[PDB]
Amino acid sequence: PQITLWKRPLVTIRIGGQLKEALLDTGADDTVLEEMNLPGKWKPKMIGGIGGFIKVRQYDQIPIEICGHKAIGTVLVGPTPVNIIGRNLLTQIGCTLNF
Amino acid sequence: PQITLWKRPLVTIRIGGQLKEALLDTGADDTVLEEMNLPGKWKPKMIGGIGGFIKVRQYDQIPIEICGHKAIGTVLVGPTPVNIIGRNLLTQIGCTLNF
Ligand SMILES: COc1ccc(S(=O)(=O)N(CC(C)C)C[C@@H](O)[C@H](Cc2ccccc2)NC(=O)c2cccc(O)c2)cc1
Repeated sequence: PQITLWKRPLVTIRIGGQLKEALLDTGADDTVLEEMNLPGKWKPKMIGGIGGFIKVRQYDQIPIEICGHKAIGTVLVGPTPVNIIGRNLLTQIGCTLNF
Repeated sequence: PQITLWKRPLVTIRIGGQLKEALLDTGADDTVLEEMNLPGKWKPKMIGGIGGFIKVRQYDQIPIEICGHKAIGTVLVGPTPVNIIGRNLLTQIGCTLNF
């Protein structure tokens, strides 16, 4: 598909038995999801943006379905105001910018 | 161009005869540049990102040539971690996400 940018590029993602709306975000190196109690090992991390840093938990090799496309990789979980699909997963679903 | 996402989508912009590097950022509503001088009137504004809220200076109707494509619109100047081109100008240059 082609997604124009008149509005926020929100799409449906699935992680386990949670469907969420998330931004397809070319400005995000990593994928950042709102607080959720995922199973498995994790490591603490700090990530920064406008307004400063937040603390997140880094979970590796997490399968995520994005608009019906399968992805698997690192997801950061913490008190983000919005679910963010970053480049690590955008590449896996074949996403490009075009103009 | 078609821009893949294995690397940050950084592009050269021309703003006021100055060349800068900026990140094409679909997760940003607004275009936010690091501290710089721009001519004309501006308005104080606040914007929120992943880490909280910041104060910026809002300049309206500013020309920017983004990777060879002309835009004229609102530019926010303030303590963003990197220069970002947001949807307000990505739309002007006909940028879409495709997968
Ligand atoms: C290392 O991985 C990451 C590091 C940083 C980020 S990031 O989120 O700070 N961030 C990194 C960049 C700032 C370099 C990604 C952005 O697209 C961010 C996404 C967004 C949207 C709404 C609310 C919060 C955040 N947008 C914004 O900050 C934003 C949102 C709305 C209006 C506005 O003026 C700016 C993401 C991933």
